[PDB]
Amino acid sequence: MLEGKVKWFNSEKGFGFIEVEGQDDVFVHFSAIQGEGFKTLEEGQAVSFEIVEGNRGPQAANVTKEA
Repeated sequence: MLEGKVKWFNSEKGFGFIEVEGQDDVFVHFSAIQGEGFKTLEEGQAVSFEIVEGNRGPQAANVTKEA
């Protein structure tokens, strides 16, 4: 897994970006968010995740919020 920080997220629209030092930022859609409750994220949140790339390019997957 990769580790990152939520750079920003639009709760109403349900997407945003994960910052990772070193690599480019990673687009994250709310469907990638793991766990219970309403799928959303806050700026600066610690997350673990994977990058998945199909014909639309890379985006986050398997996003878990961490302490």
